[PDB]
Amino acid sequence: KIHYRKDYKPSGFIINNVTLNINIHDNETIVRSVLDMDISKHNVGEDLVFDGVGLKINEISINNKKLVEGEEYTYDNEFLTIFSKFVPKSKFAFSSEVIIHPETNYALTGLYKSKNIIVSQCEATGFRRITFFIDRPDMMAKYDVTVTADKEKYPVLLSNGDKVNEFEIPGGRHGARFNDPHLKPCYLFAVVAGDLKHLSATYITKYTKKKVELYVFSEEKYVSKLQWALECLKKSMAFDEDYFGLEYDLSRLNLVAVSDFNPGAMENKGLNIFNANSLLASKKNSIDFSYARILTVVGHEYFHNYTGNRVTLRDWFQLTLKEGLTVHRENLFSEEMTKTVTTRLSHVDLLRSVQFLEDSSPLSHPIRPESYVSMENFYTTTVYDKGSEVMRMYLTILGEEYYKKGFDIYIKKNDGNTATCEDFNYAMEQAYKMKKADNSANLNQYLLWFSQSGTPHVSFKYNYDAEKKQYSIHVNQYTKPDENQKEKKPLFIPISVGLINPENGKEMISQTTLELTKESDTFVFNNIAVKPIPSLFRGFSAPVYIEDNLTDEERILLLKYDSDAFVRYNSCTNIYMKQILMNYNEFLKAKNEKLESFNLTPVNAQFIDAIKYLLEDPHADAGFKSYIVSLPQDRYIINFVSNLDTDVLADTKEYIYKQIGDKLNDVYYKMFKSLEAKADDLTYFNDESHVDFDQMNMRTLRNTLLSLLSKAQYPNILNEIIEHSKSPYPSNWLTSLSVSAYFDKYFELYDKTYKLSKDDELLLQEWLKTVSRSDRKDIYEILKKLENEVLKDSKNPNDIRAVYLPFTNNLRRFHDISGKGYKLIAEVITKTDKFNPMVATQLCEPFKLWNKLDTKRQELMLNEMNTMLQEPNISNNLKEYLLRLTNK
Ligand SMILES: NC(=[NH2+])NCCC[C@H](N)C(=O)O
Ligand SMILES: [Mg+2]
Ligand SMILES: [Zn+2]
Repeated sequence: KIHYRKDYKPSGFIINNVTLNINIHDNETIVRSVLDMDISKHNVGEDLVFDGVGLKINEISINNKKLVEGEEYTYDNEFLTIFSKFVPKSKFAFSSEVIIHPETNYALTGLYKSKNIIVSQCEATGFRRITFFIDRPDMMAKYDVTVTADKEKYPVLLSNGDKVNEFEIPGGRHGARFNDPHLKPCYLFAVVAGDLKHLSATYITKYTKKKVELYVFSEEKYVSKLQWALECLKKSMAFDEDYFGLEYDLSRLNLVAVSDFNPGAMENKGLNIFNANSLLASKKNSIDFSYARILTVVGHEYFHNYTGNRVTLRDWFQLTLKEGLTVHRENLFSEEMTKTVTTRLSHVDLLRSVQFLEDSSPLSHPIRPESYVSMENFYTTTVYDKGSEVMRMYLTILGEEYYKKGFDIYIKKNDGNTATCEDFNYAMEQAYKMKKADNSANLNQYLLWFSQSGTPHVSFKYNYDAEKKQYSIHVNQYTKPDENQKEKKPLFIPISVGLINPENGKEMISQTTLELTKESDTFVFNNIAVKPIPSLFRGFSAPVYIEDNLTDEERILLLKYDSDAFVRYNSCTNIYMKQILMNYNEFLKAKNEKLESFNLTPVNAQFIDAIKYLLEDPHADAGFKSYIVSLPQDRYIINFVSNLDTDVLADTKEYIYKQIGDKLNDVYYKMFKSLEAKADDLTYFNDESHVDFDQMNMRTLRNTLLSLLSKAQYPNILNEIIEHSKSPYPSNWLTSLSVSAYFDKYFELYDKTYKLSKDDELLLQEWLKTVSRSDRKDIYEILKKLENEVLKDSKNPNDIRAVYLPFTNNLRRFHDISGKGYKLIAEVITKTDKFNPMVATQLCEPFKLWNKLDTKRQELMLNEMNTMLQEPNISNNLKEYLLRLTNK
């Protein structure tokens, strides 16, 4: 059954209070539930229908009167229908006792066992797997939750909000009772039972001076990995205070790491639950990236407390309202915390590769979809990441002071309520009127960012009149029609711009934002003393394809002299893309025409010089440098190529890297050696409260250079690889594994890094990813080895994703023209779907680009997807996904 956005209608029922008793035993969990309910003003005498999936009914009652199956109710394992003539016409209690089995719940939705922890995950529709409910986010209620369990196995019992009681129960059990005073949707319900250890701290809110207890929890083995998360939480709270004026609203906030988790984390009120890989780190047992990830995910979940929890969703179509906005808030936070331009660049990199691919695929949707079958399929980079760019554009358009004003209005007006995207636009519109000093100004056109799918293309033409000192920028926008809209409309696109004097490299104007609201416009600048080079979409100011129509000479000048990190990075990207497209077509023609000989265009020599120039500048960001010596992502490139022959693209990238290395490899080696002391310095190695993001960037750079030098078989590089493997930083010694792929020492380092990894669950998963990603001719045999020796029969999403996903990025081998990469992943998807549909769909990622490949590869991918579609008992989740991806 399809849900349509336009069909939204309030429930004919109200649920005011939920009182739960959750009694956990080894071989069953019993859930007793009383809902204090009422008839809404929208009620039209309908049956009372509860969602309830996979529940075993012991009893149901209305008002102390037992209801009888086949007489008063029916239940079909998805819906409990109570016939209207038995439903009261005023306030009443509904109560039920059901049996569930977390110990056999491998889908990790509802209540499940993760190792030795019992934990819930209810977003989006998991609560119906715990007990009967009207399981939709506009049914808000207050929760009174008792959990009971064996004391010895489950000494720590948690649910949302204030703990009001703990008590002994005969038989060696105990119970804990919680009251959450805040109205919430059921998706924000959580419970946890485990032998948990913690770190804690106290935080005093900035304005009202509330004392808040902060606890972070994990299994005993990993308690020493909790400290950075606790520091990140404090940073998050301070930031929401300082930037947004927002204070936490409960006496206690708990974060809990679990080993088996589908998402990254979950913002349950007062009880945030994390994938361990996004909560736990230590410097001896985690890669550098873990520290940024944890800062990101802790901040994200914390910021949900307002954007998601205190203001929640009217319906699931509004998902981007909490996810887009929360990602945006986390981006501001992370950028402020890390103080490196690579934070913003990394987000742009992900948008323009993964999200752009999505937006040009058959899966393309607007950030607010018009329909769904399974909401699970819309936790997408479109909803999260394009969402965040749409939320960011408000700040770009309004500026900080007015943005904060509009956000305040949003919070003030909707606090304690459900909300829609229109509510957020309305608030921003008020700030807009205030800023334009004009009560007739409006953001009606802005709404198109929510409803219209596809990436806009913004293109540029220029005129300089030297006599008048007058510069003109003519801008055009175009969105390609697709299955969502036959006719696309012009968006409100803010374009942040500067102008660079190419003669001296200086800024010629104060940075300004051009507001393009039409299909095209011409913006004219007076008193421009020399012909400038434009610096366009600074900070990446809108989520668009940029066609700068600049020469490579001009891009090089921007790369060298522009102040904006994005424009420099993008100028580099465009130079690479021109070269890739040229060399790709040259190889392609030679192949197609079976030429005995042909020419390749060399890489621009002034560009190579500019790379040298930047690398040798010790004041330039090391993270930025690592971007400039790397070609654009395959998934970014594919947006510019029809009928992509992956082997030809692989040859193209190889040729380009070789041409650059022939000039730069000695410089690369020099830098690798000179960066070492600063990069690998052990300051803070024992301090999980301090992270030097600049130093981490230096390590990234060194590892990037080592990778380039290894691929090139630079003289005696193996010696440096071996030495690198003895570093205390896992980022280094895991790099040494993957760069050794090109040498006979690979399996030696394979074994060594395994032994270093095998005793830490999360580090082992990093090791798995490193092997999966290894550039090996025998990679298929290696995957089999991983299957038989390490992964075996694991149902842990982290393990499965670690083994297979990174491999699918192997341009040469995953896309083997035999189709054996496709067949391998399809088999895994089908196997996984039998116990965890959510993860099965995630594993489909590689197929998203099927219709962009050459005809043979298209056919092979299509064959595998149609095969998956034919599997008996295929989940709704996977079926919906694959039917959409294959155009029906
Ligand atoms: N169906 C899902 N994938 N749910 C994941 C929920 C993640 C959580 N709402 C967050 O983004 O912080
Ligand atoms: Mg069941
Ligand atoms: Zn979120």
